[PDB]
Amino acid sequence: AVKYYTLEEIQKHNNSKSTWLILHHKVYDLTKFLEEHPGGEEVLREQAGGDATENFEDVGHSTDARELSKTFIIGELHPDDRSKIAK
Ligand code: HEM
Repeated sequence: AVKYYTLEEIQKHNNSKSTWLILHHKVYDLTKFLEEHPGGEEVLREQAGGDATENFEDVGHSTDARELSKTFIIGELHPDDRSKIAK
């Protein structure tokens, strides 16, 4: 069974103590990845707590980066919150 989180829940994880973001409806805990990310901490920091899909896609990310992202998945956006934000 898939763990869901709402937007309101995710929105709280917006700082160094706990940073989550959403990509393509998956929820990622990037708390430790922030200082590993090749693209730096501040671009993650600026989108913390919400959907970052467009920005992730707009800047481009390798296949290797997309495979790496799977390692930080902690759950999925609640179905009733999908109409807000795009997959
Ligand atoms: C869990 C999610 C993420 C993973 C694993 C990840 C991983 C990476 C990796 C491995 C690179 C090096 C280049 C590449 O392989 O394409 C990269 C570069 C970059 N990332 Fe991410 N990234 C993530 C999320 C994001 C997000 C959400 C943003 C923007 C808000 C972002 C912005 C950038 C930028 C600006 C670069 C530099 C592009 C370049 O090399 O020219 N990344 N990322």
